Amino acid sequence: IVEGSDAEIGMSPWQVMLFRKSPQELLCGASLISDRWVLTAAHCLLYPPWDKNFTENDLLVRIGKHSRTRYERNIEKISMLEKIYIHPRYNWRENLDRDIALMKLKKPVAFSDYIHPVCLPDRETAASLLQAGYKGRVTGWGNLKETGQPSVLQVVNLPIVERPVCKDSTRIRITDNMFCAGYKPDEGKRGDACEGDSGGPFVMKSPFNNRWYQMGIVSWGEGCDRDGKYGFYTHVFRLKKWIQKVIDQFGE
Amino acid sequence: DFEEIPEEYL
Amino acid sequence: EADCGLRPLFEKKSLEDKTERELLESY
Ligand SMILES: Cn1c(Cc2ccc(C(=N)N)cc2)nc2cc(NS(=O)(=O)c3ccccc3)ccc21
Repeated sequence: IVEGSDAEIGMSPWQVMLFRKSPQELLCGASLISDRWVLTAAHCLLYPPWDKNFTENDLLVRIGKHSRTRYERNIEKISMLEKIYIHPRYNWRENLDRDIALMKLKKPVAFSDYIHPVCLPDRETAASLLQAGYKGRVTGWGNLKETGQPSVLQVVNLPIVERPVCKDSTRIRITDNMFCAGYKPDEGKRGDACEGDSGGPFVMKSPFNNRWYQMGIVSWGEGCDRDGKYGFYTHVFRLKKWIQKVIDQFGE
Repeated sequence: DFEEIPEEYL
Repeated sequence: EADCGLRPLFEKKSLEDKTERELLESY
C-alpha cells in the first residue's frame, strides 16, 4: 500500500497472507470468507508472463496477522491448501479479465478476535454501494513505494472512479468484471495498492446493516500511485456465480 | 527477512 | 456466513476504527 497507514489491531480480521514456502516470502494478499475458503486473485497463482504457476503444496496461508515478517505466536494461524480453484474464463493472456480464485484450506481455521470472515455482496448491496465517489478500503503488506517494505499491515481508503475515467486512463481493455479506484490528480489526496497487495481485499462497510463487504480484489495497476493512473480490481459480485458453484460443488 | 515459522506447517 | 463482516474488536463491541467514518461520509 502506497500512502496508507498502519492498520489497527483486528481492523481487518479477514486479511490473509499468501506465503511461499521456498523461499519463504510474501506471495500475495487474500481474504477469509468462511472457515475453509480463502479468496484471492487468479494471477497470484497463475500468470505465465511472469513464470508463475503454483500448486497446492508450494503455498501456505497465514491468517490473523498484523506484523509482516514476524511469526505471531498465539495469534496467527497457518493453514495448508487442499485445492486451488481458478476461474475457467480467467484471461491472463490479455487483460486479466476475471482475475479471481478460491483456495480450500485442509482444515477449518478457528475464528478469534484477529480472525473473522468478510461478507460477499449480494446484487442489492453491490448495486447501491459500487458507485463513483463511494470509498472502499484496501489493505496489505505490499510495497510502500513503486520503488519500501512495511512492518505492519497497511490500510488506505480509496474512492471508486467513474468507468469512463478508468478506461481513459489506460490502453488496456477494461471489462465489466473490473472497476478502478483511486484519487484523481487534482483531488489532492492519493494512495494506492502496490506489488505485494495483489490478491488482497477491497472492502466497503454497508451503511444499511453495518457489515463489511468485499467488493473487489486487487487485480492490476500500472506502477503504484501514479498521477492519472488507478488501481484496478476484480468485480466480486459479477463473479459470485462462479464462487457459488465452486463452494456449492466441491465445498465442504 | 521473514522470521522462521514452525517447521510443523512445512 | 451469518457472522460475516462483523469485527470482534469493533462492530461486535460497538467500537469504530479511526477511518471508517470517511467511508460512511462518502456514501
Ligand atoms: C498482476 N499485476 C499487477 C498487480 C498490481 C495490482 C495493483 C497495483 C496498484 N494498484 N498499484 C499494482 C500492481 N500489476 C500488473 C501489471 C501488468 N501490466 S499491464 O498493466 O500492462 C496489464 C494489465 C492487465 C492485463 C495484462 C497486462 C500485468 C500484471 C499485473
